[PDB]
Amino acid sequence: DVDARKQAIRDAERVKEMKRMHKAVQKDLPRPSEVNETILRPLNVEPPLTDLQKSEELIKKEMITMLHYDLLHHPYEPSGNKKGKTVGFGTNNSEHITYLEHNPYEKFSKEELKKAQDVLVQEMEVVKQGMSHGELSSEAYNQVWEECYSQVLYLPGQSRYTRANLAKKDRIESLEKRLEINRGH
Amino acid sequence: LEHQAVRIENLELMSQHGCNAWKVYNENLVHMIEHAQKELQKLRKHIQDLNWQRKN
Amino acid sequence: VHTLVFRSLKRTHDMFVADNGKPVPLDEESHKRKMAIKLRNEY
Amino acid sequence: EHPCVSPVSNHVYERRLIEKYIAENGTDPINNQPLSEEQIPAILKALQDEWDAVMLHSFTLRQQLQTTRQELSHALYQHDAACRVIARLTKEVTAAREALATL
Amino acid sequence: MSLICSISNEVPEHPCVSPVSNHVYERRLIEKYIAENGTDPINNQPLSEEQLIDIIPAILKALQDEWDAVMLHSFTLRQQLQTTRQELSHALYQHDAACRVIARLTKEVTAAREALATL
Amino acid sequence: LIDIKVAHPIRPKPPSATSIPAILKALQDEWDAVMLHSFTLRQQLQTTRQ
Repeated sequence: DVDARKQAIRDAERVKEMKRMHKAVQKDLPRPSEVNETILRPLNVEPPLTDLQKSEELIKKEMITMLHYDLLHHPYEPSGNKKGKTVGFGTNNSEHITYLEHNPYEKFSKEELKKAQDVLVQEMEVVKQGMSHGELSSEAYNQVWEECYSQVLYLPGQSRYTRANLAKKDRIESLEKRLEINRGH
Repeated sequence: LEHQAVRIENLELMSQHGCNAWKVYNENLVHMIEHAQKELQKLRKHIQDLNWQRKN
Repeated sequence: VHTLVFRSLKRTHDMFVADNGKPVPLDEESHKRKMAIKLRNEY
Repeated sequence: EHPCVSPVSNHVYERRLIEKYIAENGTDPINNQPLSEEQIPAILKALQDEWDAVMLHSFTLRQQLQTTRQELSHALYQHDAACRVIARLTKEVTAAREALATL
Repeated sequence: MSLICSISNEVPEHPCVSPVSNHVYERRLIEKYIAENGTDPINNQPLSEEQLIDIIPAILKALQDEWDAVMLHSFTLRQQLQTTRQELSHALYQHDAACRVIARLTKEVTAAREALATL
Repeated sequence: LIDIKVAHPIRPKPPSATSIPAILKALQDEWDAVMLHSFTLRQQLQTTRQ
């Protein structure tokens, strides 16, 4: 007789479980169907890393394990491949599990995430003033981002993203590849 | 590519609804023909009524 | 300051290099709204 | 059959029926205003509607893009701060380790 | 004077002004918008049509190129919408990672503080 | 002039061919057909004179 109430409790904990799951999963945002493993840099990088640059490698390795955790638990499709033809969903989840087995994702609690977020906001307040770049308007941000968007171009041989002003023939060759991608679709 | 996107979007509607809409439109042509034949039969009768006035 | 925005784009875009072979699929919500508008023009 | 339109409801009628209704009611059957007893292009429209739907699509996409971009914009300035905390904490954990290394 | 319709972001042929937003709309677009939405585009307040106060082949080649010109902008707006979504998904991903690294380090700081307290 | 507000049952002719490049292709052909039609009226009227 009590058990009907107990079932309500059990499902309420499943809501709490989803709160533990990542914000991108909770908002069901796009997740990449494969993970660029090359993004990780060796610690053996010869100019001595500032802790800032070390921080990027910590974020990178953590995010990859989170992605593999998401590729195990919550793999992503935009629209269902089914409708055109029954494309087989042959993602090798075992590979991402194998990485997780070598690189154990810590199941942080809601408390730890909250505590870390509070510490972040205190630093974010100080760094916003301390960098002193102010606040742009969103309209100004549109101009800056579209400047960034039009500048930025992918060079396949470098395997890295670049600004066209920084990057001629390879820039043209990537336009060839960009157009080729459009031809394929 | 976007021209193909807009095209494929159009085909989705056209498959389901276009079948019915073709049937409704083809009916409308019959209705134009029915009105035309009625006016024709009115007119042909009136001409032959006139001919009977001519002949008498 | 402008380089900081680019640095955000650069970091993001590297991850998608693995993904990059796939299409540019339509946003479902606007596509459905437009199709509703389109059908309303069909009727 | 007969060519007549109510100029106030802008609707198409057969003269037998509308004169019958006006004689009894004195009024229009579709909006009940008074009325007196005596009273390529398909392609171009479609192509206009092609333009029309794309503009409504364009606004909707603009609205959706700008909505996401606003949230994104705040995160960017905060993103640099995020790396700084881990950098600071890596130094603090080092300092705590060296105090532990002492003994 | 010249005007811009607030749906098209282009010059209206036949304009009408919503008093719910003080701004100019191209009537055939906004009525069709109101048919699905029922609301003012600028701010999603409720709106109705009556409130809207009213105010060879070289040509077709030119028209085709301008038609294509819209489609240039169409892919661009779609791709920028995807890119901003792809940025947002990544930026939250790194933020959530940043929380988890700082949680890992907060655990490190907690353990180290307790270990120093042990002394 | 007395206004009418009756809705249109008017229907594409056919939709299966149509796309934005194909509409403009078909519209040009119809445009040429109209100009042929109008010039035929000129020809017809000129003929009825004789």
